Amino acid sequence: LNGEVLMSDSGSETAFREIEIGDGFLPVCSLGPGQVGHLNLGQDVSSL
Amino acid sequence: NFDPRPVETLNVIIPEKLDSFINKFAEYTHEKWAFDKIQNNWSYGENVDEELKTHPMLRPYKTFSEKDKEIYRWPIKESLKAMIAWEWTIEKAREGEYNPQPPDLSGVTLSRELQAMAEQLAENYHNTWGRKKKQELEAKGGGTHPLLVPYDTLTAKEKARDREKAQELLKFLQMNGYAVTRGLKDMELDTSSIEKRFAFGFLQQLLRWMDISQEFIAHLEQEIKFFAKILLPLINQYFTNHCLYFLSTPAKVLGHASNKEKEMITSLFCKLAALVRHRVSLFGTDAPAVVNCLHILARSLDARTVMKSGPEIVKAGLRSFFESASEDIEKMVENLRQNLTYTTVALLPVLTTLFQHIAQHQILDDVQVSCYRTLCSIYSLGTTKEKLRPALGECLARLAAAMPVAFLEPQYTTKSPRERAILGLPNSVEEMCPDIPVLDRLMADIGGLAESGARYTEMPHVIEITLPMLCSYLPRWWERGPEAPPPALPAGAPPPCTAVTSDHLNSLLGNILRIIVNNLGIDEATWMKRLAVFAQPIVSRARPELLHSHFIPTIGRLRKRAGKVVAEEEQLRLEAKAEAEEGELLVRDEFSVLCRDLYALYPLLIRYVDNNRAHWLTEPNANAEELFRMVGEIFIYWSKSHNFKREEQNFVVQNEINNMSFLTA
Repeated sequence: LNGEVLMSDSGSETAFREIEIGDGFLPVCSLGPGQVGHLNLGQDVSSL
Repeated sequence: NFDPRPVETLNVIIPEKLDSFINKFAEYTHEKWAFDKIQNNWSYGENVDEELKTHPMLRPYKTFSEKDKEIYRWPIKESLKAMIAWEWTIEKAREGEYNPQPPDLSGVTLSRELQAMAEQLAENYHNTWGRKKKQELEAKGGGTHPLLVPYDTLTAKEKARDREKAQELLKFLQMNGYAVTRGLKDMELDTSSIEKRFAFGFLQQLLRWMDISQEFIAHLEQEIKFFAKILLPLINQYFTNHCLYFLSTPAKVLGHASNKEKEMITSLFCKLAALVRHRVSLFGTDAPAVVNCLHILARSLDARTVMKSGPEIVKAGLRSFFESASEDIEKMVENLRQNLTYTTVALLPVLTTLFQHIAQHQILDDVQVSCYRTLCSIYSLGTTKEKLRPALGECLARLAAAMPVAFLEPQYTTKSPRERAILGLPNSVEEMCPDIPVLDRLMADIGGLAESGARYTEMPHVIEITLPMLCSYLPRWWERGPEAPPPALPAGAPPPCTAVTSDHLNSLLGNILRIIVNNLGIDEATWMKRLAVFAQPIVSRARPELLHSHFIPTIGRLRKRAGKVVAEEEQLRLEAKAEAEEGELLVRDEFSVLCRDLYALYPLLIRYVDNNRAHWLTEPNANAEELFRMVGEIFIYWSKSHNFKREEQNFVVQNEINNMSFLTA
């Protein structure tokens, strides 16, 4: 979230249990009603 | 078990009015059946079958026989006769001798009392029908019993038939003014907030048996042991599992609990305190059970608001119990340097009670004077001499954190008029406490003591009572300081009583660092571990300017010590021998001691490593190079000794700790 890894209940670097590749991966974003978001995919050093 | 009373049914004589009524009812039923038959177009036929839909019934009933008339003479009259014979609730209606629309009745809500009466009537009808069915089965000989179905889980056929009968009765009782209702109850208290749950009745009944048990406390001069063995684990597991529903008031649930739950909890606390007192050795067999129950109640001591609606009641009992505890503490501190077992090896749960509960924002003069009296009693001839010190420190930290005003310096705001008008202690701080000085003098004395840099020795009466107290005191009022930005206008509007700044935090950090580096590892030193455990957030408001002086000498000394011990171990061992084995086990013990001290000292330095890593991410300096060199040196020293790893694993196993303090969160 902000310079810190989000801690889980277990207390370690929790992942999604070795996701099989299958076809590949792709960044997916969602948005609810009445919400404003900014998707910064990153094209330059100043973007990050 | 259930023995019904058989009321006479055939011995009575039917009156003329009842005969006229049943004749009219039979005529109406025949007319309705004829109307239904002519509406559904049931034609005649030469035989009765189902594939032709033929049933000849449109004929007068005066020419029929008694056998055919008996099956229809009493279709509903049996239930009415049973109701008028069993229940003696006969109403007094009468003395003896162009296209309107139907109204809407489902729009309005259904009364709880009416629904309860309807459910009771349905249950009575079902039970009585089952009674006729059992009687008929017994008369016919018996056999299978497929009707053994609970009323709450009845079959669909019965759940439709009873509803059809109820709606038929409702539509037939609309006229002639028929209405039967026998009940007197209110749903605003019995099934709304308090008595709706079974918890209130459980609390009342357990209070009843507790009072019954207390009625013969002085009987020793069977039943109580069995009662305790039944109730204590059950109530303990009830508190352990079911504890979220009693967190706060039902208006802010999720936690539905009124003042009755808090009153019951306080009564349970008073009852267990009473059982602890009086006789102790008699109840020594259940002493671990009593201690566990006290721990569970302390961990579940919600302590909801009571004085807002109830006039204290239990407040006087709590004050008396606290006064008795203070008197007992004074007695021990006087005679040391029936309740001996409880006051020696069972006061730790008492000092631990509600220690971690009331610690956030979420507090009275009586508690303040009680903790002042206990502190004065402990400080009076408390030296020399019990294994009673972490509990005292926890109680001191809890009493300090839960303070309406500043309890260290008089610079009260919410004082009571009885402190000046009634015979009591003065409202001042320095005069009331002869051994607690002002905050400035106390911090100056602490800094002077820390500046000495003496050895550890034992001295278990100054550091372990002073350092945890200030370490739990300063962060609590750091956010309420006159210089710190308050989160509200009312906080800054009132005159502040405390005075904490960055220099006090720097002095605290320097004193802690000095007391850690002064404790040389040659034996067991649990004081540093206790101090580190009792105050985890001591770096929440750190000042990162003296980082070189804090860390470079310490890491240099640590690396030098590790190098010299590993070199000495290699030189003494070299080969394998009995003397080499003795030296190896001595070095292993030294490594275990150093590892325990390091386990004590990690959380602060790890938090500071996270902090200054964030600072270097924002703005770097010339510290990462030497930090990385130190990390590499210590980890290669650790990796170049398998015996060190084995000793560390053995110490971790023998510690029996989950090491959950590193993740914090």
